Amino acid sequence: PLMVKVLDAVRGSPAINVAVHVFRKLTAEEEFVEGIYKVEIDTKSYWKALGISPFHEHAEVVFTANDSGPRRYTIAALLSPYSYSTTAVVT
Amino acid sequence: PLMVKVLDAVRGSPAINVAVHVFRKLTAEEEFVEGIYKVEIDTKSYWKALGISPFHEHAEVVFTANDSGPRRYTIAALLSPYSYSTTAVVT
Amino acid sequence: PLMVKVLDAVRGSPAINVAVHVFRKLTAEEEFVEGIYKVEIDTKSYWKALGISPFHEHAEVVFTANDSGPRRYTIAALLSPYSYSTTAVVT
Amino acid sequence: PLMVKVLDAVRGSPAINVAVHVFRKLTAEEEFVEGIYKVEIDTKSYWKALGISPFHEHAEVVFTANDSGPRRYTIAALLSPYSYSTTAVVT
Amino acid sequence: PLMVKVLDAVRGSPAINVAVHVFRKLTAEEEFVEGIYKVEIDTKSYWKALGISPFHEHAEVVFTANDSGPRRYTIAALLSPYSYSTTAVVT
Repeated sequence: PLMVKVLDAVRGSPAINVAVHVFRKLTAEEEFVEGIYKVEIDTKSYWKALGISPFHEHAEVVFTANDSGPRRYTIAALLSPYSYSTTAVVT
Repeated sequence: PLMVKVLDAVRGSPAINVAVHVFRKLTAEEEFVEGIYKVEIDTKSYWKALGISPFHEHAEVVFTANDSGPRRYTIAALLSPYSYSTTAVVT
Repeated sequence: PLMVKVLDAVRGSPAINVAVHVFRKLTAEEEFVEGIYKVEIDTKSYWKALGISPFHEHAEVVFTANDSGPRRYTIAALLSPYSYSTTAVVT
Repeated sequence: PLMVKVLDAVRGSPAINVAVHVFRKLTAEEEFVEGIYKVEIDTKSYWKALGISPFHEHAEVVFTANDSGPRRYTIAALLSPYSYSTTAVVT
Repeated sequence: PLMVKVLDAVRGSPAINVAVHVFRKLTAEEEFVEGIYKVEIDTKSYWKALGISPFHEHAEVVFTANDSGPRRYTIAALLSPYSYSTTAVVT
């Protein structure tokens, strides 16, 4: 038999992030688990998958990508649970 | 038999990040687990998978990528749970 | 029999990062586990997998990549849980 | 029988990073575990896998890569849990 | 029988990094464990695996790689857990 037990006896105030997966057995994607606890911050996709036969003949492409500007990412305890703690963001 | 036991007896206030996986047995992706606890910060994808036969003939491409600008990433305790602690971001 | 026991008796306030995997038995990717606790910071992918027959004939490509600018990555305790500790980011 | 026991008796406040794996038995990737606790900081991939027959004939490529700019990576206790400690980032 | 026991009796506050693996029995990669505790800092990959038949005929390639700029990597206790210690980054 297959028995999976997680956190059966929890008495006092834990701060938990639980992810349990149990198994039993142009772009192709099948039978997967992706990004259970995923945090994407300032992630840029410019040209992902244009198509079949793009810019086939006599293509004059001027691709200019400029990501240069005042951006502030102030994060306290990302993906970090806590208890009996003090988290503060002061500006 | 297959028995997996994780954190059965938890009494007082732990700060935990739990990931349990139990097994039993152009781009192709099958039967995988990806990014259970994944943090991507300032990750850039410019040309991922344009397609089949791109820029096939007489292609004049000027690809210029400039990522150069004022950006501040201030993170306290990323992927780090805590208890009875003090986390502070002061600017 | 296959028995795996992890952290059965936890009494007082640990700060833990748990990853348990139990086994039983152009691009191709199958039957894998990737990035359980993965932190990617300022990771750049310019040309990942353009396609089949790209820039096939008479290609004049000027690829210029410039990643040179004011960026600050201030992280305290990345992938490091703690308890009874003091973490502070002061600017 | 196969018995694996890890951290069965935990009484007081440890700061732990646990990774347990139990076994039982163009690009091809199968049946692997990658990056359980992986931290990538300023890792650059310019041309990973363009495709089949790229720049096949009469290719005039000027590849210029410049990664030269003011970047500060200030990290305290990366992949290092602690307890009863003091971690501080002061600027 | 196969018995593996790790850290069975833990009483007071250790700062530990645990990795336990138990066995039982163009590019090809199969049945491996990679980067359990891996830290990559300023690691550059320019041309990893372009493809089959790249730059096949009459290729005029000017590859220039310049990684020369002001970058500071200030790390305290990378992959080094501690307890009853003081870690400080002061600038």
